[PDB]
Order: sequence, then structure tokens, then C-alpha cells
Amino acid sequence: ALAVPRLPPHDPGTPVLSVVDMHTGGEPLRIVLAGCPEVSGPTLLAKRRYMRQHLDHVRRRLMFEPRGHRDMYGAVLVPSELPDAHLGVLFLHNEGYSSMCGHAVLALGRFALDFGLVPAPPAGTREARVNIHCPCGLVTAFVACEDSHGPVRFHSVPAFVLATDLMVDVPGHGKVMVDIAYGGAFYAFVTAEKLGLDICSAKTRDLVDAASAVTEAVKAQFLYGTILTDGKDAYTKEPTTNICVFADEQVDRSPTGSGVTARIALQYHKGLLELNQMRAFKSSATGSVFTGKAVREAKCGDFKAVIVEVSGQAHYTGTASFIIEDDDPLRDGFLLK
Amino acid sequence: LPPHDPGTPVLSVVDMHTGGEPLRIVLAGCPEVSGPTLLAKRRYMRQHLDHVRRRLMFEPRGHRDMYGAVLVPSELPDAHLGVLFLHNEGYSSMCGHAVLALGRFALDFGLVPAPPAGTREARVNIHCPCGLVTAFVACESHGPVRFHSVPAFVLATDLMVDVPGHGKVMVDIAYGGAFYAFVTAEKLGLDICSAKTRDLVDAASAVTEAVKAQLYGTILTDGKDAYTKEPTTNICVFADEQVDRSPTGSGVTARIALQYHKGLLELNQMRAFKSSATGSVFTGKAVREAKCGDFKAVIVEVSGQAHYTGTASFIIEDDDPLRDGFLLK
Repeated sequence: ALAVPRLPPHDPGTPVLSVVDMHTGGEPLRIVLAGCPEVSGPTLLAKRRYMRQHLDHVRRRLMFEPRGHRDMYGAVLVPSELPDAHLGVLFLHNEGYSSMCGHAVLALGRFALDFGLVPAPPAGTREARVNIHCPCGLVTAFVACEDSHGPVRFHSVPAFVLATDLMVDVPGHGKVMVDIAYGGAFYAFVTAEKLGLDICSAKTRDLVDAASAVTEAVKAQFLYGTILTDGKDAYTKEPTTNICVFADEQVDRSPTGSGVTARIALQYHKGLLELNQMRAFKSSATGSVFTGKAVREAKCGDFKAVIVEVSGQAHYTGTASFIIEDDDPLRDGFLLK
Repeated sequence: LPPHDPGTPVLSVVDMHTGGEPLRIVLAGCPEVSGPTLLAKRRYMRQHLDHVRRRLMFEPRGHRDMYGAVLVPSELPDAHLGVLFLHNEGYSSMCGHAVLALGRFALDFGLVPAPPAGTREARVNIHCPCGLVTAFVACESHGPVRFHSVPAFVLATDLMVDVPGHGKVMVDIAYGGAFYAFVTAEKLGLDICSAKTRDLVDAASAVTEAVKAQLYGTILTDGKDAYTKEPTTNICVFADEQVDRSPTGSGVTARIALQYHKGLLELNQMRAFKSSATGSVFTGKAVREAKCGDFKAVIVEVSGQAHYTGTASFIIEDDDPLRDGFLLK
């Protein structure tokens, strides 16, 4: 006898925040559809500043608990100054306001098409072009559709190797050799076996402690975080399993889009892989798979870089309406000390 | 709505929280939970509709610290509603502080007829797997909820224990609907007011494993068990090192028993308990003495505030490898 959809008791005068919940290989994304105050700014950068300095309570509500959690990520859609852009994105996380879109492009691309920010391509063509204005800059996502559903693919920034076979003394383990590469962020790459862990069986806590130790070691003796690998950097049809541990011991549920990019750069540099050769990357956390493909050579200062095609699937998970009660001490959310 | 698979019904939820711990009440889209009794229904859900639990409570649409409730008819004629609890570890029996949310819910959503205009609190009869709990909900429909504990008692006091990490420490074991070890945070060399959650968790975990060597989990305390108007801060670390967002309703119950036993508190004397995690406050009050075999128990009035956080529709894509959710382990 609750046929009629109703909201629960809330404070009228704080509008309802409405989201579409998506995920890209296990990492969630709340896209805000409605109930965010006007984000005033002549530019996306201006708008990012305004949100951080005026509407941060909105970020804290959607991303913090009790309505979110430690590994929740968010997106507020805004007009772009660029006439090329189908949409502008302000990214939200639990630590602040990110610049690197990364794999969220896969979800936002799919979203833009499915929600009509991008007109449907001619029935003859199947991949639609979505121009997303990140704080990063304009990223073009190519979304497969019918007349919709399928993989999304985007082209990386110039990705390169900063250092190879670098020996460091990681607390808890001996001197260890790491590669540091840029895939949109700086990651240390180590084999899990070289730290005395089986990536396929070991508890997440063990892989996190190990990877954290490497990240702290590299910080002093030379960086967004560390990726541990199964050590299958040798070309094969078999997927290669990696785990990304970044920031405050935070595990990525997806093969990091950045991580895929930097590993392809590393594989290219060691002569294990050629242009338009495609590997598959599997998440140790979730089992989801992204593909990388170096498409053309490039440069980044004096450094020989590569351009990488990352592709993967985003999925819809549902839709939420967030409300706040006048009384609630935890109206604007909380995070654990 | 987003593009979804038609033919898998939409799961619809009302998200609430009691002192920071969340509760998803399922409004619609759960298959018929077949069973002659609540017990039968809990069994059926665990053995046939577990995919529904995993969807609502797992990482894509939930998280490690998410809890859920499916409402069902009760066999008991007294009962306004029957509750099946869902969590990330399985199917709970402990009614718990979820009665605070469910009581408020039952009134606000008309499972309970509207109270008499004269009277400012309503009676909600909740059938938990444990049994029939009565919640008293303040109204004019918003306000705090209060319920009466089961028989709560002290199992052991000032017990020195073999802790791998700190050598030897004195702990109290009490029952508040579950068995909790109580130690002072300071006694493990931690300031409860400043220390990182990781530090307090690993300490409390160590005590829990140690006590097994001699139990739902361990509560670290402010040490302010001495009566005062000032609230007392506690942190509850139970099961697999999972922290409680609230002053545990069970925890409040057990320490009221412990405070009564040590002669720091009398009947109808009320303490306030503050969560180290979030800062939320539950009130405990021993109301009458009672018995549990030869053990002298107490009945405790636990009271707190539940708040609405919003509403979701969960969907499935037939393509999605993580349709049914996932956990890191």
C-alpha cells in the first residue's frame, strides 16, 4: 500500500541532491543530476575554486558517511567555456577536488550519450565522440552504441618512464628494484613476488602494507602511489593482474586507467610491446579488465613518451535522492579519524 | 532512471542512520520471502535470495560497513512488523539499535496508526529474530526512540589477560545482548580523543583474540565510568576488526550493567555515551534489577536519535560482471 513514491521526512529549503550511481570496473561514480546550487565561475577552474570555497558541504554530504564512504567518488556536471566541450566535470573525492579524470571518463562518456548531452550517431556508425572538459583539460571519449551499451575508449596524456631498475631500501623488505612511470600520475611498479607476496592469494591488508612501504621509501630516496604486478609484463593474450595502492593506503577497485597507461609506457620502453599492440589488465581487487594500446610515440620535455588508448566498460548501479534533517548532527557527513 | 535490465525488479530503499551506522530499509523489489514464521523467512532469504543481500550490502552499491532491513509479516499478533537484518558477514539476530531507526520508520511510513494527539510517544512492536522488542517513538513524527534491553549482566570483572602486544591487562566481560570485553584506551597506551582508528582497532582486536585464549568484540573506554553529567566516550571493535559508527546499543547496555555492578550507578540514573568515531550520543539507564540463571542482571533503557539520509533505486545491467556485488577480503 506504498504505491505512490514519497520522500522521507527532510528539511524543505535544502533541495534534494539527486545522483545517478555508476561504476567503472568496481570504482563507483556518483554523477549529480540536480539539487547542487549554481556553481558560479567564468571558467571550469573558477567553478572548481567556488565549489571548494562555498559549496564544500555538498561534496562532504555526497562523498562522506553516512551517504557515502572512504572509496566513493563524485562528479558535478557544469557548462564548459570551450565551445568544443559537450560537458564540464568537477570531480569530488574524500580528500578534496581532483584534476585527473582518469577512468571516470568511461562512465561520464557513456552517461553523456545515454542522457542526451551528445546526439545519437547515425545508425550506420557505432562509436560516438564525447568531449569531456576535465580540470585536466578536454578529453575525447569514444562510446560504442547501437542507434547505448558497450566499451568506452580514450587517449592518454603523454606517458613516459622516469626511472627503471631503481634500487631502494623499503622498510620491512630488503633493497628492492622499482620502475617509476607517469600515466597521468607517478606510480612505482614492483612485482608482488619480489616483496614476498602471491598477488593471486595474499590478503588486501598485506599487499597494501607492502605497497605503502615502497611508496614511503621512494618518497624519501628520490608520487601518487605504488602498483604491485603479477610480473606478466612479457606480451601474451593472458591478462596481467595489478593492484594500485595510492594516497592514504587506498586500494583501487579497477585496473587504474593511469596505471594501465604508465604500464604500457613501461612495456613499450623495455621493448616488450609495439604500437597498436593491445594488452589486458586485470584488477586483483575486483577481477575487472581494462585494455591498453600504445597508439603513437610522443615527447614530454627531453623524455620519450607514448600515447595510450585505454578502454573499459562503465555500468549503471542505480539512483539516489539525498536529504538532510534540520536536527541531524551528521547532516554534512563525517570521516573516521 | 538509468538504462537497466527490465525483468530484474528495481530494489527501492530508504537510507537511515542511528548515530552514524547506516540502515537500508527495503521498500520494494524483494521477491516474496516465503516462510510460515520469521525464523523460516530468515532461513529462506539466506538460502535463496542472498543475491538481494549481496546487491544492497556489497561494494558497488554499498560498502564494508553497510547494514540492511527487509520488512516481512510477523506470526506474532502483537507485532506491527517483522524484520530480517542483512550485513556484509551474513544474517544478524540481534535487534540492536536498528529498532531506533525501524521504530521511527514504522511510525513515519504508517505501519503504526497515528498516535493520540494528547500523547507525545508512540509504541512500535518490532519482531526481530531475537523476539518482540517494543520501541517508544517521540511524536506530536520526528524525535528520539527508546527501547528496553534484554537481561544484561557482568560475566567477569578485573580479569588479567594474556595480550600478545601489551603483555598483561585487566578486562571486564559483560553481556548487553552480546559479549564484549571492556578495557581503558589509556591502559593500552592510546589517547581515545586523538589516536588514529587503525591504532585503536589493532589494540582492541588483540584483546578480543587474547580473551578467546582464556565474544562479539572489544569496547575501549574513556575510563570515566564514575557518574557525571559529562558524556563517556567508547569505541566498539567487533567481528573482523569492523568499527561501530554509533555508541553500540549492546555496548551501552553492557557497560550500564558494569557501572551498576561496581556501585557507580543506581536505578533510573542516566549516563550519556559518546562515539569516538562520529561524536553521536546514546543514553543508558538501568530501570529495574532482574535475573539470568544464578547471574544478577539489569534491564537497561537505551535511547538515541535515528535520521533519514535519503532514498535509492538499485538496478542491474545484464552485462555487469559485478551485478551481484563484490567484497575485497
